[PDB]
Amino acid sequence: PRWVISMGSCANGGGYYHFSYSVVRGCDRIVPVDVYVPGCPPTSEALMYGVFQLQRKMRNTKI
Amino acid sequence: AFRARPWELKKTESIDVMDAVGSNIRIDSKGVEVMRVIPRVHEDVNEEWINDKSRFACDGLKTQRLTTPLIRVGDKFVNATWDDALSTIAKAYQQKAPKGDEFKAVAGALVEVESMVALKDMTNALGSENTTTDTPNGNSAPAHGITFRSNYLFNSSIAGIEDADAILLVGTNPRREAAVMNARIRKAWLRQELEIASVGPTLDATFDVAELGNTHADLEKALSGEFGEVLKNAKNPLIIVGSGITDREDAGAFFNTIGKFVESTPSVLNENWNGYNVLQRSASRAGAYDIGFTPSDEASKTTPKMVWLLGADEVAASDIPADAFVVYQGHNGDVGAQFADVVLPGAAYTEKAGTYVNTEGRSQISRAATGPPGGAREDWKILRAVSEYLGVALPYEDAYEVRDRLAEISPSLVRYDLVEPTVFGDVAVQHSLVGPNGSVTPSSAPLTETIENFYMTDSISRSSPTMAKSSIAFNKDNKKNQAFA
Amino acid sequence: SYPTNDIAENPYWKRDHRRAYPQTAFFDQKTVTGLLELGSEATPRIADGEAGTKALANIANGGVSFTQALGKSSKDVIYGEVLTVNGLPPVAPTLAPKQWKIIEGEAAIYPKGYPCRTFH
Amino acid sequence: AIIATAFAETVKFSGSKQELQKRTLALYRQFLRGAPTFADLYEVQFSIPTIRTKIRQEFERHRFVDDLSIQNVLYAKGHMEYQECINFWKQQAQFLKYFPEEDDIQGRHQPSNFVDKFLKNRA
Amino acid sequence: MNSFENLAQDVNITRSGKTLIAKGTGGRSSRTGYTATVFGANGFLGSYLTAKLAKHGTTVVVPYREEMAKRHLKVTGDLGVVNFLEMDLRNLESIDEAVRHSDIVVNLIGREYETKNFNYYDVHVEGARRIAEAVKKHNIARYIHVSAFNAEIDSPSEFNHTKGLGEQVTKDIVPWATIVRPAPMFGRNPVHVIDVAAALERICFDDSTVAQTFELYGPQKFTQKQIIDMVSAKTFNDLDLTPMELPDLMFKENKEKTFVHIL
Amino acid sequence: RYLQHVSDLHQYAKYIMAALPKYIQGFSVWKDELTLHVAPSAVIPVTTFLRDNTSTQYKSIIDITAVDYPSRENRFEVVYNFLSVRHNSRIRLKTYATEVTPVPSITCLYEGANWFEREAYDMYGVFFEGHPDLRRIMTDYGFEGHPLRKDFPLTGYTEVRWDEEKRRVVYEPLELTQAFRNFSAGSTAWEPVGPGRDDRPDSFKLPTPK
Amino acid sequence: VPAHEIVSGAPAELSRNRVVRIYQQAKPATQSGEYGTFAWRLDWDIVDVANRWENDLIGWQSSGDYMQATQMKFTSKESAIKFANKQGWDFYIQEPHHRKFRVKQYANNFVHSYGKLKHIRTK
Ligand SMILES: NC(=O)C1=CN([C@@H]2O[C@H](COP(=O)(O)OP(=O)(O)OC[C@H]3O[C@@H](n4cnc5c(N)ncnc54)[C@H](OP(=O)(O)O)[C@@H]3O)[C@@H](O)[C@H]2O)C=CC1
Repeated sequence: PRWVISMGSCANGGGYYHFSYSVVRGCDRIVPVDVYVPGCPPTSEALMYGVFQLQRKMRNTKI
Repeated sequence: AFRARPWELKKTESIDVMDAVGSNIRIDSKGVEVMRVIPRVHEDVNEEWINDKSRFACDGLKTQRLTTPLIRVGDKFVNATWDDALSTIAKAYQQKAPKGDEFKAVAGALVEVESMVALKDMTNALGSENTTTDTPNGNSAPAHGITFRSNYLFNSSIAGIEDADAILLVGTNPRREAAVMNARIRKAWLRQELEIASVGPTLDATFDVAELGNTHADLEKALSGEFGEVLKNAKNPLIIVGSGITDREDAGAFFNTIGKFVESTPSVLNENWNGYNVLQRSASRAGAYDIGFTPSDEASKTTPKMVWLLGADEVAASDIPADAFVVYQGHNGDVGAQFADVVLPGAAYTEKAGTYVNTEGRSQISRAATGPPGGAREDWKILRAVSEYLGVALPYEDAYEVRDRLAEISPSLVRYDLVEPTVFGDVAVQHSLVGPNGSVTPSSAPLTETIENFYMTDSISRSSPTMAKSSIAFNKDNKKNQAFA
Repeated sequence: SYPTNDIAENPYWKRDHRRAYPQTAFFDQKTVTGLLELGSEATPRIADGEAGTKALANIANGGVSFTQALGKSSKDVIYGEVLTVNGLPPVAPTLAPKQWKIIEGEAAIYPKGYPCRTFH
Repeated sequence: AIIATAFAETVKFSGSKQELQKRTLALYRQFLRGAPTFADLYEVQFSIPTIRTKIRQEFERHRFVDDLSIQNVLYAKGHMEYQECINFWKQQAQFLKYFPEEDDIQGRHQPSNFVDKFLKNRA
Repeated sequence: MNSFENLAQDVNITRSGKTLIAKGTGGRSSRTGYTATVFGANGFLGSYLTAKLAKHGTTVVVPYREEMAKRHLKVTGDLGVVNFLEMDLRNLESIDEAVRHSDIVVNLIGREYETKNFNYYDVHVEGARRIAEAVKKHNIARYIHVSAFNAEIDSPSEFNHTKGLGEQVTKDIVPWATIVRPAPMFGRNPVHVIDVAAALERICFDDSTVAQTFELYGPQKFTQKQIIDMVSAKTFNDLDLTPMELPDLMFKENKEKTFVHIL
Repeated sequence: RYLQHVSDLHQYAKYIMAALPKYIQGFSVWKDELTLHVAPSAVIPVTTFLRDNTSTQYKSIIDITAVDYPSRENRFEVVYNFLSVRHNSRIRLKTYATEVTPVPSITCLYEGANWFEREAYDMYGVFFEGHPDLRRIMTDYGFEGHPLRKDFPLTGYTEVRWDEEKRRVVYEPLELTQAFRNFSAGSTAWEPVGPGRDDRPDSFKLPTPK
Repeated sequence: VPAHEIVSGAPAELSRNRVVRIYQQAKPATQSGEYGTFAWRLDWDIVDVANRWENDLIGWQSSGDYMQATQMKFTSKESAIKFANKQGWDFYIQEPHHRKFRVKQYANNFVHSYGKLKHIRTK
């Protein structure tokens, strides 16, 4: 029963390095991600708020 | 309005094909659409000046195109699978079965040399050289030789007009046809001492013509009366001819007087420069005659069962038969596509790297700026694949092999942007004189204007609304266009 | 501040430093032979301004060599412009030379027994 | 870094073609001898003879190279590839870069004639 | 570069009359133009199915029952390719909504046991009656109904009986639907599951598979004792496929004296 | 000070060329930076002279790299950077190397240098003959190409995604959702800077006659 | 000419499918500067299907061609052509078109015309 959240802008859709040769354009090509926390350095404010949104999703699952 | 800032634009260096000069443009593209064209500089042909119709007809490049093949069901087309249309063509070839001299293949105005080579190869391996051009009186040989390239080219160079002394135009309006040529004429006439006279319709030039008449009798009277002194006296004259007389069925008697005068007079025709000159109106009709793209005397007599339109926009309803299989290959919808049973979407001049030959004889390549939109393809590859569904296996499948076959027809077309002189011009004037001597009588039909409008021709300017409002805004009926009142 | 954007007397070209940039003084194998034999704009060894350019042009074409220029060089040339005036090789030069103190007493940041010294 | 890694050799450039031929010979022997290790190590689906015929056909690709120093760089690149493969540095998704034609057939309509190229305008 | 080994051409017409032009070269970022709805794509065959289907850029509409079984279907397609919207078999309106813009549509809704909510009659003939009545309502081209082997209309088993019933009802209401019957399936005679999904994608897109029942059975026939000892109509040849063999798939003194041991 | 010091640096480098005429082709100074212009078979003796002389003891490799100009027949130029921590001085050493010919490695002298040499190897494909552990670093293991090289595009040739079928990541040719749009097309069409003055001292430019 | 297409790590299709073009950039007709018209640009002719196409969500100009935004600058045509055939590409050198010298005088703006004026300057 697993989840993943994607912190930052380099980890979703490539980001600052989006046109580089040696980069994966976001971890959507690899892992199925459930919440995105955008921001290039997204403040601990925004990361924690992403975690609260993800906890709501986990509880509404009731697996 | 400008929609793209010039740091966003992608510049592409191509040739214009709307006019016969083949002037240099600069295609600016955001990436699927084309924003503008701007004159790249060339020392000889256009000298940083570009035509109006050359410039503002990128509007018709994106408004009424063909993005899929269509098949006529009866009073209404449907769009189709590519295989559907291209098997429909083979099935109707097997049904009609033209054995020979019944597959008409007419080209049109702005078409690549390589597409004309593909079409001509497909017709001649088919077994029919009913291989004609779009102009009225196109069904015959154009009363001047495919032989000896200096018959149908602009033989003194375009640079040579700067050296001209006293020139006369027949059957043309250089203000309309090849408008950059008029900037060359007026530049020469203003910098030096020149003498113009004109035979044809009463034209308004920028410069100062002298009128001579509206009749081939007026022509012969003018060549015998006072210009056998002027053209004989002149150091570097040139005699210059429209292609609107090849339109006329009485063309050959009009070639007789002028070729006999050039053969008689040794100043218009000598060693270092030739001065018989003609104009064209297209980028292809000066390059189609390099290939030999002309019908035979036997081919003009029959009625075709299967008509091929390649471009071919100014055809009439009477020019094709009623039972004919009339497949169109072009890049936008037009009168020519309205008659068709199958239309085939082709790439326009922007979307293909094509060879084009001007009136001077320069072979020049365009650069493909963007891809053909939706489901259009390149022009010669469509013929290369329709050949496979017929019995014709065209020997090439690669663009370099197209270049080598193109060298085999004539190797001054794989040599680009060089102008060569001709040592055969003296022989060519006599060989162009002998043919039409006594073949046809000069009738008194007055010399009409070659195009009724500048702004609406060549299958792109008909589709663009820029030309559609610029034709009615410049009609010179209104008080704003006229200088007085 | 204001003296940069005064309205009376500010031509841009006086306070201009992007255009008054230095160029890379690149020295060939051959222009150093020219420095050893022609001389210099400080100490020239060339008279006869018409035959000067002729004496210049063979070196500019590859007439003499550099080992030949060193063999033909006098001791005054070698001790003036190759070596130093005392016959010594020059020291690898540094822009702002740094002389070191060692702070030792109670002004140090570690007393005796800790191994860190606090140089200056 | 004083000591090198395990299977490395100092990159050194021969002046003759026969010495290079001896070195590429010993090199093919090293790949072919280490080929049973790669099937265990990278957990491939298939057989050791397919690894061996691939190593062979990757030396078939550069059989007719004339220039000496291009053979030299080609030997150095081949030794670097052996070096990565014989250890666990490459992973099993970069080892299978070498076998794209084996793992799966992508579907119908591999175009052969001009018509099949042309129905999807040379793909 | 990646090519459309999916397609036969670049410009294709569907049966209903819509014109579909493939853009660019085949690959993840491109769009084939087809819109596909796969009922049951959370399951075991539908996962491989819209792995192949959303690989080239067909906009896959995935109807889901549970929010957590669907998540690994997000990484098989590009931005905007795979699209999730919830539905239930019971609520008509969600079936109506899920097939509004589809070009092709498949179901693999198949359950081998009775629940407290659905018996065999409820998921196989009656759910298929429901969604294929919606397919007839919207005139969607190319409907495909995957069924079971041994799908007889009248049988002692209720599963096989109701699979035959679902076939007959969907053939009754839609004449142009195609019903495919695969063998037993072994993803990781029986047929390998990537072969079933390859066969289904080759069913999906061409003409002249219409109203044709298909048998998708592997090369050589087995018994259960033989399988456990190894562990210890139109066929594939219509659509130019060779199924993989089950046996090949089935796996898927002195030196010590001169070393040192106590240091 | 600074005018005197740059005029002193000129003279030091004139001495360095005169001490080793067989190996040093040129020297150029530009603003308290000294570049020594050296043949590729001339690397090792000049670097021993830079390590070993007491006037010239640089002792410490800082960073080395290549730079390609594709418009020259010898494509890459391999530049070395040293730091005399005694004399508080920096020095620079440029050689050249084509894609296929080498330059010899200074890892026999400088112990830090080998890691730098294989870095410049992976970025440029420039060879260091005489080097243990020459192979790639800081790129992908199966990566084909040399990235910091003008024929190599920006986004590269390949991209990575998880194929569901093979249950592994697969490597595929490049497809973008948004194409790269360089805005370098749209630079100035007037010359942006002048030629600029010189910092050559009067002693080291050629005399005019008379 | 040493064939360097096998050493640069580029795929085969970049050497055996695509045509490339040498050109000097023309002088812009809009503005009168000439600074960008001295270096020789090496640039790839577009491919039919993989140039650019509109995205369905926003309308992003997605591409499939990967050399679409690469250009090179060379000093001379000879360096450009030696690099182009050293990497094993098929070029097309486009020769530059300069302006023609013509003597200008400000005293051309008025001369005594003996016949018809045929022109009226304005300044
Ligand atoms: N050996 C085999 O595997 C055989 C299977 N088949 C048939 O092929 C098809 C796919 O094969 P297989 O992978 O085994 O089947 P699945 O494991 O995929 O069946 C489950 C899928 O169908 C959905 N499903 C079942 N009932 C319902 C329902 N009332 N409402 C919504 N969804 C429902 C499930 O929803 P959810 O995701 O919520 O669970 C799930 O998506 C099936 O129809 C099967 O009958 C054919 C012959 C043999």
